[PDB]
Amino acid sequence: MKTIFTKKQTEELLNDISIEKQKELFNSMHDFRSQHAKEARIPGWSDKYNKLEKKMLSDFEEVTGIKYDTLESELIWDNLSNKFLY
Ligand SMILES: [Zn+2]
Repeated sequence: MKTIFTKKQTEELLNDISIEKQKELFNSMHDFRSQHAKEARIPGWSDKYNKLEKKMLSDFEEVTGIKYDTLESELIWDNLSNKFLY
């Protein structure tokens, strides 16, 4: 679904935020997404999962200044994962 910012706006933001801050956000997204993959198809959400989720949300807001939402986060993830290698 359409995101709160355009695709072009999101690209241009990621041409402005520093590479080190982008990498920070990539790593916290990567850690969350990996844990989500382990728990996606089974009951419950572990305390570890919740901890990683909360970290990701906090880093998202710190690095981007954008109120967290799942769709704009996805669009940012796709851009970050294209650039960075865990
Ligand atoms: Zn689950």
